[PDB]
Amino acid sequence: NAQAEEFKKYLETNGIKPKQFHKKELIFNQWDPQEYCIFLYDGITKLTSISENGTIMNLQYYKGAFVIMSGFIDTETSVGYYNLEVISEQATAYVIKINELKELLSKNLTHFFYVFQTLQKQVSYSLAKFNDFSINGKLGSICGQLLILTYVYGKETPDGIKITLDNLTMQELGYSAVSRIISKLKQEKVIVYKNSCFYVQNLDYLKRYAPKLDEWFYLACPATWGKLN
Amino acid sequence: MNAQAEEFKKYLETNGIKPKQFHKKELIFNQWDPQEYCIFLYDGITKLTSISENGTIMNLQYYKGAFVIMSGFIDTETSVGYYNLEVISEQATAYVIKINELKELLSKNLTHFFYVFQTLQKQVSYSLAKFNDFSINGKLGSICGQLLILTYVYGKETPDGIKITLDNLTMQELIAHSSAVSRIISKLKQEKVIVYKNSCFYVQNLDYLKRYAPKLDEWFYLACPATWGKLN
Ligand SMILES: CC(C)C[C@H](N)C(=O)O
Ligand code: NA
Ligand code: NA
Repeated sequence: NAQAEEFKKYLETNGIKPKQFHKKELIFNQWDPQEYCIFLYDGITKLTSISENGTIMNLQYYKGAFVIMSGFIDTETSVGYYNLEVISEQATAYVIKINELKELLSKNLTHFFYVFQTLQKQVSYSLAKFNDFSINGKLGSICGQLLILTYVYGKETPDGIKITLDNLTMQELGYSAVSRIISKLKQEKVIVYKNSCFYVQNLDYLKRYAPKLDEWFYLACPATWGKLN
Repeated sequence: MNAQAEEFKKYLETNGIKPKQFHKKELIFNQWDPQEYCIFLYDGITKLTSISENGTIMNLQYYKGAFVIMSGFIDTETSVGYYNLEVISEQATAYVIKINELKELLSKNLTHFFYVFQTLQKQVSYSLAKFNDFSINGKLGSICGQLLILTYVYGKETPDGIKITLDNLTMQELIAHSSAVSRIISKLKQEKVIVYKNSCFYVQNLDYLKRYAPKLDEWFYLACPATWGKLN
């Protein structure tokens, strides 16, 4: 994105430098009282919450470029006890103390608005996920996930749309009640695991069962969406 | 009341924006309008709705004033989704600003920029907590969480329990008339978590709602700690 690149320059102009993280690192954690604004520039992360019994809930995935804020901008207090875990081999992020961010955003409105619109993409993202699940249940949820991977990481090959992610990342994304749906799907030539890649062969099936996430992607990432429509 | 929201209302009126009044079943904005708007919902209760190919109304999200609902992206001014905003309280008051103008107004005053920004932050965290509670407890979590936020916002401690100070019409409305949801609500009533008495509804087992909607309880504690404190 051009808006993302301009934001990166703005931060670096103000002496905020990128930090590199490796897989399994927490860019921020649920036990830290200081809250941060993360500009994830490159890599893939997941937002998790861990309960007192140790169970890890995967709430949301983010890939660069995107913005994730762990505290409220006005109060600087937590928005939820969440971690941001790196699941790609490496990730690059700019890590800004929440108070420090208020100062710099105030001197510039173009860059405020890039972060503002990122929140809007998350709200409508979450609502679309809910809408698709209400209509088509878990199949809808899973189709949406496959759909976004095709749009974001898909590559046209004679064998189909190759999901161009390191194999380790594919495992991190979930690849007994879930097991059966992916089985029916390959059983129906929607996906296949060949040449150590991942291929979608009926993209229309995914659109059918994830219509509102497809619309979300059309409305929020039209340029990406257009690659496969 | 809500001090940060009252200042926003004054800031809008200082810039010449008048409030409009709406009545139940009206759409403040709709999914077919090419122009997108910023809604500052000042008073009343609303729901965000969509329509599928076959004409079924889907209830996606509820909002109550004071709050901000934006139908288009602030930068591109294009739709964030094919949504309608339907009034479900008897009446509602909202300020309706075209999206292109909101950008000017927030740029000239950063206190009020932050008020709208943090409304979005509350939406994001609310949805993640709703998702988390559904993941753990399914649809029971979603309903317990909905009743929990109603209790915190409209509840008043009484000897008969926490009275919900909302008209019974509005309160039954709040997939419409889903068989699955009706049975969950009536089970809570059967177990005396929420009861009908003397024309009002009283939550008598607040702990039960908190147990099954733990992440929305934390969300409310983090987002409105003073209101959370009143009933804890
Ligand atoms: C989405 C929620 C944060 C909004 C809330 N229901 C309100 O109107 O206050
Ligand atoms: Na933190
Ligand atoms: Na519209």
